[PDB]
Formats: sequence, C-alpha cells, structure tokens
Amino acid sequence: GVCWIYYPDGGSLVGEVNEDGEMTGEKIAYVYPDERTALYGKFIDGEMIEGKLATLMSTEEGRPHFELMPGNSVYHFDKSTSSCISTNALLPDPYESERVYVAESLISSAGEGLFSKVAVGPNTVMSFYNGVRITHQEVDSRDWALNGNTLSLDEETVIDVPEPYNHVSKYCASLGHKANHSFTPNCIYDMFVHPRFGPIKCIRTLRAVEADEELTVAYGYDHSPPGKSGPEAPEWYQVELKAFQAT
Ligand SMILES: O=C([C@@H](Cc1cccc(C(F)(F)F)c1)NS(=O)(=O)c1cc(F)c2c(c1)CCNC2)N1CCCC1
Ligand SMILES: C[S@@+](CC[C@H](N)C(=O)[O-])C[C@H]1O[C@@H](n2cnc3c(N)ncnc32)[C@H](O)[C@@H]1O
Repeated sequence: GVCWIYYPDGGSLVGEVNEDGEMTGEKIAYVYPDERTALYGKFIDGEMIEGKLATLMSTEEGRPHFELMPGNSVYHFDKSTSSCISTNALLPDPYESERVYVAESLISSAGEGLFSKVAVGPNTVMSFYNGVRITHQEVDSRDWALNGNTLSLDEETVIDVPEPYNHVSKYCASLGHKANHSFTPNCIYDMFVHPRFGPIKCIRTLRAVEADEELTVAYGYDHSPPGKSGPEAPEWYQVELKAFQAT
C-alpha cells in the first residue's frame, strides 16, 4: 500500500511505510502544494535525507509515479539556527524558482520587490520566507535599523534575513523576504511546513495574479514602539499610510 500525509498548507508526504509504520525508505517523496513538483528519495521517519527534484506524472489508485529531473541538485532537511540561515545559501527552492523572481520594485524608493513569474489563482503558495531563528526579545532590544526583515513566526520566534543574506548574490534559497508592503496587498503571509526549511512562513496569494505582477503583503506594525502619534512605524510606512488614507 501507500500513505499520503497532507499538511494544512497543501504540501504532502507520500510513500510506502516501513515495518513500523514510518515514512522511511528510498522511494518516499515530498510533494509541493501544486501536486506536481516533488522531492523524491531517501527519507527517515518523514525527514528528508536525500530528495531529488522530480515530477509527479500520474497517480493510479493512490500509487504515485515520479520522473526525476535531470541534474544533481539534492535537498535535505536543513532547518536554520540562530546563526546559520542555510547549509546551501545559493541553492534555490525549485517550486519557488518557477513562480517568482526578484526585480526592482514598482514602488518608488522601496528597493527590490518580488514578482510572479506566471499567472495563478487565489490561495496559491508563491514563495517561502526562511531565515535565521531569533527571539522577539532580541528584536525588541536591538537597533531598529536591524529589523527590516524580521518576520514573526509565532509568539516566541522571529525569522530574520540579516546582512549579508538580504542580498540575492549571497542568499537565494528562499525569496519571501523580497516582497514589499502594500495597503491593498495581493498576498498574505501564511504558515508552511517545508521539507528543507522546516516550520516557516510562506507567501500565499489572496486573489488571482497575472504574470509579472508585483507580489505585496500588508506588513504588521501594530506593535511598533509607541510615540506621541501612537505606534511609531518606520517612516516609509507612516508616509505611505498618510498617502493611502487620502484616497
Ligand atoms: O510585517 C512585518 C513585521 C514588521 C516588524 C518588524 C519588527 C518589529 C515590528 C514591530 F515593531 F513589532 F511592529 C514590526 N511585523 S511582524 O508581525 O512580523 C513582527 C516582527 C517582529 F520582529 C516583532 C513583532 C512583530 C512583535 C514585536 N516583537 C518583534 N514584516 C517584517 C518582514 C516583512 C514583513
Ligand atoms: C522584507 S524587506 C522587502 C524587500 C526590500 N525592498 C529589499 O530590497 O530587500 C522590507 C523593507 O523593504 C522596504 N519596503 C517594503 N515595502 C515598502 C514600501 N511600500 N515603501 C517603501 N519601502 C518599502 C523597507 O525598506 C523595508 O524595511
């Protein structure tokens, strides 16, 4: 027989369980939420040891048939630490590679932005927000110039993409940190359980999005340090809010 285990995010693990009911063997796969792109190979108790890029070609009565992509890119469970963002910082995520790219943002003086490579519908995972894992306290206690890329993961953990990893030449394993802010966003941040990055967030569309459209998310500045005017967000956001409210 064959078991499929679906995560809430749409991704799944599929294969024959061993003598103990564990996802362990040489023919197990993680399948991305597109139900087509796969990481196929050696898993131990659901943990990816050596997954090669594959395509889910067909399914017959729950039994999947995969074809390996040409090449030598192998992926493994490689969860970040407080200091290490990735063992392979320049190894892109293959699902992300087909959906998004980094270019100059169409927003003025907003650096780079994240763009859809293709047309997709609502609720589509486009990009992964991986980074080093730090506490809320450390973020709260340090210089604000250090907190451009600090995304809250849960009540306890923040994912950061600090220097020098905020530059694509130094880090391109995930690209979620390139999406800029909008008050009319076309995406949201959502939870994701990634076979390489582990528990992280992703960028998921809210509506249909056309090819080459900039992907944008509403940032969260409710908990910015209070000033005379309320929570004092970074000044670009303050300006854009005043600008947006005028409409
Ligand atoms: O939407 C956000 C962050 C912005 C932010 C970063 C750092 C501090 C704060 C803020 F001060 F808490 F408002 C906001 N908002 S957050 O909900 O993820 C966030 C991020 C955080 F780092 C912290 C908090 C909240 C709460 C206070 N402790 C730190 N981002 C950052 C990367 C791209 C999008
Ligand atoms: C998560 S990064 C987004 C990618 C970033 N633009 C880059 O080039 O690396 C967040 C930073 O992008 C910039 N930014 C995001 N949205 C913006 C906006 N609407 N207007 C101006 N700057 C923005 C701010 O510098 C912010 O600190």
